[PDB]
Amino acid sequence: MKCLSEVVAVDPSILARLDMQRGVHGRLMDNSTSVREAAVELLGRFVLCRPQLAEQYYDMLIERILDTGISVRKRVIKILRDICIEQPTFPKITEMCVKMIRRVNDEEGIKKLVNETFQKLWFTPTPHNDKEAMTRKILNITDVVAACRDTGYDWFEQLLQNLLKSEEDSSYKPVKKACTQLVDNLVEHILKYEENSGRL
DNA sequence: TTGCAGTGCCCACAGAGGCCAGCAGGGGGCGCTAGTGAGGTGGTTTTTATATGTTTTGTTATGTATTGTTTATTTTCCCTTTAATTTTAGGATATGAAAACAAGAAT
Repeated sequence: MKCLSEVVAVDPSILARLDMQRGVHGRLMDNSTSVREAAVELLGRFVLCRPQLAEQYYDMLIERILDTGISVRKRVIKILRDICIEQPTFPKITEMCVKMIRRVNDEEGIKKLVNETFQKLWFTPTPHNDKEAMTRKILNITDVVAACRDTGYDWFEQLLQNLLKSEEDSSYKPVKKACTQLVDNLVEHILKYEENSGRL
């Protein structure tokens, strides 16, 4: 599977033949970890090389996040982090962005890699320029916390405490400054909201 | 001839005015000199100015140290597979302790 995953990574225009489709699906639901990470790595390489036409299989991809393994979840986090970082405006990002913070407390290693993943993804210093990037960053955060209400809020604040404890010394306080750089901007958003109540 | 009334003449002493030396008035022209005043020349220094030597400043080139870069050998996190290692009966041992027997002792 790993080798033929490299093969289809070279040539994405083969992932239509039905018997290999049955085989890769069976290895997704095979009773072993290593085949599962090989198959999800195949699908993730297909997704990164071909952003389109894989969203029909995105439901299987997003249900492979929870696999009771160790490296399978690291691999699927890498896949979804690269999906998030390379194509914005995908219609099911924020719902996606919910599910892995639900797994931040699961293991110590996942806790780490997710923490710096989102810290590079969201909580960067962002100097005084490029207002629109900060703007739809704020928009994405609001969509995440809005989709957060049905299940529960404790996971994301636990993530916040994970970032808080991670910098026990000064270390320039990179998120911390950015933290206040967020909140007044949200106040600024409120300052420009002025009138839609779901976003409020 | 005389007395009286009136005239002539001579002198003389002031009386008068020209003559004269003496003397004082105003201004003309020269003999000579003390004392500045100014102008010109020479000396001195001095002051500006000019040129030379030394040093200071500015520019250039080389070497060392610092930061960055793709390797590159750790290294370390994560699998599937054994190699001790542990736990649970199951049988056998042992060492004890009553139990029975045999041996003094008494009645």
